[PDB]
Amino acid sequence: DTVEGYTVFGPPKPGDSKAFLDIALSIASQNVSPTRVSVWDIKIPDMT
Repeated sequence: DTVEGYTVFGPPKPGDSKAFLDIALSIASQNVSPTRVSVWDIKIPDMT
């Protein structure tokens, strides 16, 4: 430890949210985001 073990970096403090990264990565799922109709194609409703 005296040579190899010791490092300046320490464990994260509470509220760091680094502690929740790699729990973030497990949940991480890619999004499809399917193609939508263009706003130009959509006809704006009439309220008269």
